[PDB]
Amino acid sequence: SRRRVVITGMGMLSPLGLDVPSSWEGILAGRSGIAPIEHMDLSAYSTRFGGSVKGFNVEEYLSAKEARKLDLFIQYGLAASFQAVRDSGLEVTDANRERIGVSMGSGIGGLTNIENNCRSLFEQGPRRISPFFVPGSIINMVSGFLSIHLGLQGPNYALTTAQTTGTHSIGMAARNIAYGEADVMVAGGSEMAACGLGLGGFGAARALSTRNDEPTRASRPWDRDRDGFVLSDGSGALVLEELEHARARGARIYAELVGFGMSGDAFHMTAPPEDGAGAARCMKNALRDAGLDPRQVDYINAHGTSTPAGDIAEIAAVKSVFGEHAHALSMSSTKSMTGHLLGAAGAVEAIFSVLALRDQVAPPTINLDNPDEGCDLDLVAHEAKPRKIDVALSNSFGFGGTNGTLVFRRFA
Amino acid sequence: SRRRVVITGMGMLSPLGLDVPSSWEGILAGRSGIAPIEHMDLSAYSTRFGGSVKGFNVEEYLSAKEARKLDLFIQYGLAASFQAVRDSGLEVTDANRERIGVSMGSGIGGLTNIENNCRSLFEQGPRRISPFFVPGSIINMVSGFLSIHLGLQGPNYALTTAQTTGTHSIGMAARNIAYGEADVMVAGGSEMAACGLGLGGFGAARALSTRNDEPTRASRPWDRDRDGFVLSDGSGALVLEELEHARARGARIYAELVGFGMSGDAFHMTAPPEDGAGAARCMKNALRDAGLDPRQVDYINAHGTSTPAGDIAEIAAVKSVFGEHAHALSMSSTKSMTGHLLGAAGAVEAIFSVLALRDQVAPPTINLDNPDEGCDLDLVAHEAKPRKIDVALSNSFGFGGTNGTLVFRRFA
Ligand SMILES: Cc1cc2cc(C(=O)O)c(Cl)cc2[nH]1
Ligand SMILES: Cc1cc2cc(C(=O)O)c(Cl)cc2[nH]1
Ligand SMILES: Cc1cc2cc(C(=O)O)c(Cl)cc2[nH]1
Repeated sequence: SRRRVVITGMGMLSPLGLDVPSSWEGILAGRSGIAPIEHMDLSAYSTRFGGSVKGFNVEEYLSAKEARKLDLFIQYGLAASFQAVRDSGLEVTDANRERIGVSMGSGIGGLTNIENNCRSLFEQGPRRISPFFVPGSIINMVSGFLSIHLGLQGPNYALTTAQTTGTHSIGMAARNIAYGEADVMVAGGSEMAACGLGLGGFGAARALSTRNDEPTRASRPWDRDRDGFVLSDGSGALVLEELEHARARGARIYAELVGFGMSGDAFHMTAPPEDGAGAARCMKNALRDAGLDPRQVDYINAHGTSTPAGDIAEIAAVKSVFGEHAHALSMSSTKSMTGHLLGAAGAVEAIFSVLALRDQVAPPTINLDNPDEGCDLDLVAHEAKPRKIDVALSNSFGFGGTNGTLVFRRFA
Repeated sequence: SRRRVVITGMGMLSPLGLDVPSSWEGILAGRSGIAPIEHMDLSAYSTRFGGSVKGFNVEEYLSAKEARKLDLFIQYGLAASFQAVRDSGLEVTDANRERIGVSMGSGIGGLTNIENNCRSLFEQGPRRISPFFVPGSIINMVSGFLSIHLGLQGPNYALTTAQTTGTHSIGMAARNIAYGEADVMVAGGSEMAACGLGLGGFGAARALSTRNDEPTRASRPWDRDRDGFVLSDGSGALVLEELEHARARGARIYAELVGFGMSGDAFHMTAPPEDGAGAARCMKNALRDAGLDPRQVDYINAHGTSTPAGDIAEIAAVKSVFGEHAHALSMSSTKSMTGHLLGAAGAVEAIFSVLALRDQVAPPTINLDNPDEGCDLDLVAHEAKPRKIDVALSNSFGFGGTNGTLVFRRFA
């Protein structure tokens, strides 16, 4: 009844690479992108490391002058978006531009821009605030600037669901296409919260790993010595496309997006319920949306943020949804390597789930030296595992109990 | 198949009142809610007035202790949301809680809280950043906190499309219900951008009226002496409900939501095109979505922000869409009275459009003393106009060239 939705283009900035192939090579190699932060004085901070984008040149995408108008999170979102559109080979024309939209989100948006303009405001007064402060800092300006640059006149919006943003953005973009509002959507997320406010904010909540002595070992999902998440920056974008449209132009199809689930925990502002009941409802919703039996799932890209409560809740949710099959599927947290890109986490992890299908390899959970009590599933400890993957699930859970699941399948 | 969506509950904080009835009374009376700002010293600012929420008591909704953790935009969004849910008479149960979701958005979210924590960080150090900085400031936490307080386990997300947020939030929530992801959604927007960075930021862009001597006269959509928008605070929430679900429980139905349009201008970061081409595309999309002859439109709640370029572009768009019928419909800007609530604008204006249907009256455009060149439509200058309204359209246009239109009609 609804139209089928396929992935024809992907783009990324991550702590592992300035594009998808370099990032994916890092993932399959078990490489960490976590390092002491260099771009700011963290002397007063209990966490002094994170996943930075290393060597990003915005001038490959924008003039210096246009880039100066935009927070880093918008620059990162545009870079991933331009990559994804180029990767798709899509030609935007007068005939189709009304059928091509964009939904690129962020969890936290323009903290670095706000910090910089704050400094000017407090030291000199409001006369020193940039004229571009508002349009250069608001979360919908990845969608806005991408649409202006490429001439996209389809649905133009942005989601902000904290750490679930990238997953929800991709899922709702798939709905736009499936139910006929667009033929193509650029969807995903971007984040740059490695500023005083980001590290300070999460630090004040005591939510961050403080393993400053061994940053590459800090992100250790399901390991008994985990002590909170690692803050990371970057972006992921997918070109989502109606199947008939993709086939008509001879698009290379990476995978099909067959399922999208949402749920609210309705439990706590930041903490998940012990049994992951909302995450379980969300995964079941995604599987029902895809018309799939739980036993058809081969690979789960976990939320797996390396928090004591979250990692255990996620094991409980998977055990509830999949029963005995929980022991047959493979589940890994690529955040073991990338850290937590917050709003961009679901976008880069959708891409890793699609590449898991393409290459038939489950990425590793690195740092899983001593699995905690009840963490007895195949969590792909230490090393990439070649295996059969017909169906891959990507999970994101966020503040406010907001849950999202995407289900991808090999394209037949 | 596409299910019908009705409005069964509404809630509001505005510069005209602390609920819908008091706000609507102010609208039909031609009252201004614009006044010199009292909550901060604006002596260094070019604009020193706006639409404040006057006498808001968060303790009518939340404990003092919980409220201290939450930016005003979250307090305002929860107040509107609790009002809307109470107004709907809906009882949340184990049987329906997975089918009730929330999409309450904001254009900039917790700017006041971020500014205050900025000041703590720069003046005193990161040890003075609030532990509640992130959950108290990020845009998705209206949806989060509402779901926690009421036990809502359905789709839980937030849109952020600058000044189009409230319109998009309602439209996409309607799609969730229409296509079966939920039976009920609480949808709308909230904004509190009246801090140094908000007033300073819009001020630096020269986007604000500087009529400090006569604040109640500053917002004058389509008047030749207009000189930019008036910044306003508050919130709107609607309970959207599947028609058969509403009928089954004997719900009071205000109106049906029959049409939703989106488009991108793909033109400029902040400015609309002179001919309002994107706004015209958006309205035509919404009218086709509603299965309507454009001649069925009786009343348009305009974007009408009181900017020289914006107001004219909107006249051009309406003339392009409606042709001769442009002279039969009534169009007014309630922003003449409320100012521009930014992300909440579309939410409060959806409510005013629904009440225009209920009471068969077009709200006035106050301050329209001397209509500009080509502003020769029925703009309901000065005084409310009783008239036949079967179909009401609400328009929102925003930064990034984002456009949204909602189409409401009387329900028997
Ligand atoms: C289940 C479902 C269908 C759907 C359609 C649209 C649309 O664009 O028409 C949107 Cl936004 C969200 C949706 N969610
Ligand atoms: C099942 C589940 C795990 C989890 C972890 C986090 C986190 O702290 O990263 C959050 Cl927000 C929600 C979660 N829900
Ligand atoms: C047709 C149209 C009028 C308009 C006004 C504004 C504004 O500046 O308030 C914006 Cl962002 C977009 C607009 N699009």
